[PDB]
Amino acid sequence: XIMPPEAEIVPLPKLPMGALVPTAYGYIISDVPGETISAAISVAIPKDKSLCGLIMEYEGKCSKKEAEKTVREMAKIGFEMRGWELDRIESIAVEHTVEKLGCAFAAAALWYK
Amino acid sequence: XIMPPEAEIVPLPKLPMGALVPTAYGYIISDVPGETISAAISVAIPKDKSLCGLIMEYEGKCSKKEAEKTVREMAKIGFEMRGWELDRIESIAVEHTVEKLGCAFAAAALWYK
Amino acid sequence: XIMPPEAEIVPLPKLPMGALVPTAYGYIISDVPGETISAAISVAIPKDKSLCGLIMEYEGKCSKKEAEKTVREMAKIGFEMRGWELDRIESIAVEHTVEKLGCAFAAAALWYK
Amino acid sequence: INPLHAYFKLPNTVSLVAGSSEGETPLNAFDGALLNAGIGNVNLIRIS
Amino acid sequence: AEINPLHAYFKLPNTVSLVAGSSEGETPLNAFDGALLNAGIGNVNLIRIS
Amino acid sequence: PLHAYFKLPNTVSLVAGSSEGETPLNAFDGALLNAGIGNVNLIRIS
Ligand SMILES: N=C(N)NCCCCN
Ligand SMILES: N=C(N)NCCCCN
Ligand SMILES: N=C(N)NCCCCN
Repeated sequence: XIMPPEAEIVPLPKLPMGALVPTAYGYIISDVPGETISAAISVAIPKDKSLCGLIMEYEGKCSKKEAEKTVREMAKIGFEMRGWELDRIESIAVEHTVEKLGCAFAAAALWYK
Repeated sequence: XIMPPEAEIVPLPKLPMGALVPTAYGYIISDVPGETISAAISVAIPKDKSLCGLIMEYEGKCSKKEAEKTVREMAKIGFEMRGWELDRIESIAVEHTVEKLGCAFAAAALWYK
Repeated sequence: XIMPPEAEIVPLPKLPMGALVPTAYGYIISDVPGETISAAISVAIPKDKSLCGLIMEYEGKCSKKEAEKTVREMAKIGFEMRGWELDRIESIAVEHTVEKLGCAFAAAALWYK
Repeated sequence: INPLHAYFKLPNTVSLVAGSSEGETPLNAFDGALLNAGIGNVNLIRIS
Repeated sequence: AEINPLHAYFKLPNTVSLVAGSSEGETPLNAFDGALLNAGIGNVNLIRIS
Repeated sequence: PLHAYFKLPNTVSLVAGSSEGETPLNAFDGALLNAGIGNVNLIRIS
């Protein structure tokens, strides 16, 4: 997940080493050579600013585009369940092709400005 | 889990959206139509008020009744291992019959007066 | 995980009951009679104190010695990946021979002094 | 004396909630259960 | 003095302690609970870090 | 401020990364590093 009301999506700040950062994340690890794995994160933003944003996570043995498409739909669904007016959805995705043992990771880090 | 000493079990407060709430919980997800899943949460409160309360969680493919019975006993056992006198055990449970894909969830949320 | 820069390794202090303790841990549970289960934790300390330490955990169906060896190699690898000078590695491990249902647990608890 | 900086100290209340829900994906069902429980709009920090 | 590390984000831990324990139990959670006690950290709320 | 005021997070940052590793944990650590958040303690939210 949940983006607090009036929080802003900004590029990753300079975080003190060892800081305890509340983070919503999705990850997947595979030891199968040649297997493509992906992780994605989406943040649904409300039209009503007094409401909170919704953060969804996704991971699976698929492509980056499929993962991003899936995670954005999940965020959409979250807003429909709440009956809230959706402003837009921000997202990020990554895919990895396992050489021997690999991990794909996507996250939404919450911090303080 | 652990309810801090002198903390009180109260109805859910009006929580600020997006708050980082320390929560002990149990959940179960099932995609088997017709299957009954349940989740329960219990808190054993000590007679000696200088001691802490013990929070236990349970989830499974059983009824609300069985889930609540199981979690209340788990809390009691926790006290038995510690050698602490029991005041009472408070708990709640929930059951859900899957239609397509469902989730049963129970939690103990820690917050402030 | 990450041991904050300049943090000191100390024997576990007296913690207030119900305290919210940031902890890195590994645990494994087994209900197979006679099966030996182990959990281990390691903390790689940098030579340059302005850098942070790396906490690694491991659990498995093996001996206490193999668990500790594995967890110590993992911390070493984390420092090699960063290209940082490693001062030393502190570690702890525990093993449990299941009777009916047992749990092995190892942790690195971050606290204040 | 009225305590200040209470939120920076240890929590002093516990609330038991529970809920269930259907969902199009496991995460959406989980989100729905939280909503049905009354805590769908806060960040849960799992304590053990 | 009490402190909620999730709220006091500006105050980082400056200490680290290694503990370990094991235990038998009637349920998986009870066994886990017993291992924490055997470890000496059984009556606190562990916030798992990753 | 001379008196610390309690506040909820007010920034959200989206990062992503991937990595190869000798073990699952080392691969995960590598992905965090590749994502630019490998040297902080992540408190997973749910
Ligand atoms: N007592 C503990 N700290 N842990 C055991 C119970 C964890 C899930 N409520
Ligand atoms: N609404 C919540 N706080 N959680 C449910 C969704 C969690 C997505 N990481
Ligand atoms: N770099 C991190 N924050 N984590 C990677 C290692 C995680 C061990 N619990």
